Amino acid sequence: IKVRENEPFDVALRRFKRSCEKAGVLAEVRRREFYEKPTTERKRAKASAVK
Amino acid sequence: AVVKCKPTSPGRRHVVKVVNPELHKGKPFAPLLEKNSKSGGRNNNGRITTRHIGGGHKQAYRIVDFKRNKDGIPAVVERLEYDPNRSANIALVLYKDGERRYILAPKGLKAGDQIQSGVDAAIKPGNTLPMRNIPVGSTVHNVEMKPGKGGQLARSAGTYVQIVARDGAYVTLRLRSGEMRKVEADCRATLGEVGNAEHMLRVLGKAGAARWRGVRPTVRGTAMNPVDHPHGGGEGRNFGKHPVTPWGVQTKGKKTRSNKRTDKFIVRRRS
Amino acid sequence: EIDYKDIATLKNYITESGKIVPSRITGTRAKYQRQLARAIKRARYLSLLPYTDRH
Amino acid sequence: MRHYEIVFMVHPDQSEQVPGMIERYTAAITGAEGKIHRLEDWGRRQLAYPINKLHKAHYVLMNVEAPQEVIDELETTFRFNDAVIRSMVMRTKHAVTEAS
Amino acid sequence: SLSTEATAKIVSEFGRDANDTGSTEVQVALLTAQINHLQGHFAEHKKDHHSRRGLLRMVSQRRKLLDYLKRKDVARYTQLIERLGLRR
Amino acid sequence: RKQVSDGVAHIHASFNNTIVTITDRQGNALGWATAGGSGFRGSRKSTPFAAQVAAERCADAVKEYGIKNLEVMVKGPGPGRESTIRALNAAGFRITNITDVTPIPHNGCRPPKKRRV
RNA sequence: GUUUAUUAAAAACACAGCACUGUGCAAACACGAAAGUGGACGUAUACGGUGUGACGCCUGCCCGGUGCCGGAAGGUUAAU
RNA sequence: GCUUGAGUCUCGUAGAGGGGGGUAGAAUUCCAGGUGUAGCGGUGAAAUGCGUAGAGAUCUGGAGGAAUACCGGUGGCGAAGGCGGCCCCCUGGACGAAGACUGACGCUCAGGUGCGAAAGCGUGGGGAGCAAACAGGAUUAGAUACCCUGGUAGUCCACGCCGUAAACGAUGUCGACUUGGAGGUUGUGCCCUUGAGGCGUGGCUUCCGGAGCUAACGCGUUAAGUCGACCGCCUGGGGAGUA
Repeated sequence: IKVRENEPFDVALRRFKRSCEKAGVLAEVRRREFYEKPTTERKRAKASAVK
Repeated sequence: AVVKCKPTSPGRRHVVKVVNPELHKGKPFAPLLEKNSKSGGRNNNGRITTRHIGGGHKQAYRIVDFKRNKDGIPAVVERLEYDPNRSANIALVLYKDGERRYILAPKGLKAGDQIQSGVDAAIKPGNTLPMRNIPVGSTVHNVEMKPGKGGQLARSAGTYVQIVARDGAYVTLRLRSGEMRKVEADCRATLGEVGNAEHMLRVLGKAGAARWRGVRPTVRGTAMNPVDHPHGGGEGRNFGKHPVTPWGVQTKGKKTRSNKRTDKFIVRRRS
Repeated sequence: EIDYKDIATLKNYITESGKIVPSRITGTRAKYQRQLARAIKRARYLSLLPYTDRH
Repeated sequence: MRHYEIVFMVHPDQSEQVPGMIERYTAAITGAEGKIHRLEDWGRRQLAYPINKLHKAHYVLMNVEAPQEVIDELETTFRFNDAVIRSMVMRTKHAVTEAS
Repeated sequence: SLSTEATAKIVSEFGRDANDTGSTEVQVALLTAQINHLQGHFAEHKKDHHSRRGLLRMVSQRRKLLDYLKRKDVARYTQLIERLGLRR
Repeated sequence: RKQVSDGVAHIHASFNNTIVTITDRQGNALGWATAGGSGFRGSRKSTPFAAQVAAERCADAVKEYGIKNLEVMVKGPGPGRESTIRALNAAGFRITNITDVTPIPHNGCRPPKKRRV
């Protein structure tokens, strides 16, 4: 979660949060408890991941 | 165990009893009994001061130990008994030095059960000890309000008081009312909750049951003439007035606490 | 993997913010990913590892 | 008589009462003719997260074979004792003796 | 299920010898032992509806074997249910 | 006044508004500025521009403290946050740490239903 | 069940049950120039007041008026 | 009588199978307090709502309830409904390896009995979040809706009831035979284990396809192919799964 750097620093370059929290994990927990749509969203996500 | 009576003869149709097989079927312990003469609701002037009281069954008073002074001596619960003067049951207990006393019976307490009053008592239900030694957030009954005086809070059946704070020489207590009250922390209190909760589930069923607990009828105010009650009179049913006591003071809302002496000790009124 | 007290091994199999890493990344055949995760959780109870990096 | 692995943290300020406790606990095991296989005192070790804040605490690993009743009263001993925070007793996984 | 020492004891009591562990009296007695032990378990719990399904498999299977042994040798049947205290 | 010389910039980016609070290392706030309090009410208070002018305006109003070092703590998602920390090192601050402190439940409370728009 | 002893026994009163409200104990409340007493040797699962009146299905909308509860900013406001 | 069906015993394996008890960490809400100050929240835009009685933000302490991120996977277990932190206790089943034992003890099953999501009902608790009803704000021609702000039953626990679902692989159960390929998961045997290998042999499962079947679509060794046993059900649409 943290970053620090010594005096050679210019830019933020914190892409630790395109790794874990920001993009998916908080936008997922904005909306409803189903049990049902996730079983089919994961079903078609794993059925789309195919060659 | 609550039991609906079978509806033979109306009068029994709606009765719910609270039977207890663990109460002592027999005579109470005699040298802790004394005469309790019934008053009728009437003061030393003869006048009815509290209305609706009178008749009912003959009762003998049972000296219940609310103080719990025998500190450090253990006591085994000899039995549980029916007390007519209270909602709760009383446990007759036997100290190790051969002294019997009646205490209010807490919730889990059966016959053959060790209780122990005093500072170094174990924290388990039935043990009376000062509230600077009880943990915060514990259900506690038979609470003293002044140290040494006797228990006066949470005595009626199924009733507890939660200790919520220990700020200094005082403990903040959530009374069963919902009221937050400060009590001095040297005041003893008995652990657990007092134990006949199902008392509130009984339904009495007929008019004579109320009569035999000593509760005379209540004539309602609007059925009277104007000379009797402020509600009075009127050619069929006629209310038209703001509801009052029989002495003209507003019922239905009007707050009647005036103390100013114990307002220091009230952290929050009930709601 | 079988053990949870070896927190060097467990600390390899965890991310920088306390989260268990998927077997899609680290190899780790599924039996040992299950033993692994269950050992990580037993270690987080004992405060050998952290639950997160914002305690 | 089955196997158990007991660990428990101790409050750091009562660290000097640690080996005494150990003895008593081990004594309780020998009250039931159960045997104790390893025993480790891991020292005051830094906690990964604060608990009542209280950082660095004193860990004791035990690994005892015993009947389940003395393990149960050992658990209640860990309940009431204010010294010990976070016990954990586990599975058989038949008797171990090694380090980590 | 049942202890190894318990199963060995029942095989030793009901079989022709040890290693005769599939005979009809032996299977019936092992099922009986487990049925009674789980009477103790299901007096408590009472909402372990999954374990009970295993128990009713034990009851039904015991019943099938008693029916077999009844229509093969009735003397073994009467000695068996006499010894196990079943049939009520 | 009181001359703290190190603080923390808690930026609270949400979808509708970013709110920047500059405090000390004890956690006592020294001065705040929201994107909605900088003009541009409405669809324009959730933009990176509004967040950066919110952060410029929060860099002002803590001149009374002489803050030179600060950590950055970032909550929530939002069109803000990234631009926000940029505005902070466009205001002479030595930006030391950038932590992201978004609250993530470990499957806690049930989130609300919504949005059949 | 009770009631107009002596023209009214009833659909009226009562009632169990329900609800609202007051009451933290030196309780509210009542009798009492006061002391005191009843409430109660009870303690909110208790006690007082008010309405409705077993049980079953239910109890809709209105807070502008009158009351009550709460608020404290401003206006007005006694003795001094 | 016999062992190739069915079952018992020995040793292990994997598992969110069940029931009871305890505990842990994040987060939401509430309460008390510190800093601090003019907005916060919300939306397509707004307003209702909260806020100088000091909100929102932020830090500290506390209470409480529910759910258990990451692992997590057309992964696993269960007859089905379903089951997801960690630990203990009680307990069911499955599968594998070699050997021993019983000896057809088997398959299906009308009536019968049991289990059976969710909502709902009864009694007693609990009540943080979410949220039918409800209220207000908008939107609109209207808006008893979608959207916003609140919000009660309910959701949670104990015991009892109900007895249903697109309770669905829209595919009854049991058994036998019939070309293949790529995986997943869990056992086991053999070989320089010369490593994250090579060769087999089981259990469960996913995708694609051959013959065959099928109205077609598709199914395709887990069949909707080729057969056998027993059960359940169908007979034009509506009326009506109603009286």
